[PDB]
Amino acid sequence: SATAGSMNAVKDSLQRGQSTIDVALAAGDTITDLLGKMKEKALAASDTSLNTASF
Amino acid sequence: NALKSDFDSLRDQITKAASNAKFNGVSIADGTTTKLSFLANSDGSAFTVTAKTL
Repeated sequence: SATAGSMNAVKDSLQRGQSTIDVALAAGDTITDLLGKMKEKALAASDTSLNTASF
Repeated sequence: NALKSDFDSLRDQITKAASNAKFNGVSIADGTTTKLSFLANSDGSAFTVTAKTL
């Protein structure tokens, strides 16, 4: 009975880990969007035909 | 004298027309650069366009 009643802490820790991973996935979505925008910016910057102000 | 004067005037107009051929500060024909390279793919490969001085 004590062994069966000790499982609630394991369930709580598993839910806390799921919540932490979910917050990390939200931050990862934001980071990948920013990385793609930086991709487009560096690719536009590679062109030689731009004037200095656009660079 | 009149023909050589008209000739010199047209020769100066050629200089001015060549000088004004810019697009947003860059020109492929005024002779300030050897070539312009433009993007051709997502990895940054150039699309070379050799300059033709006028």
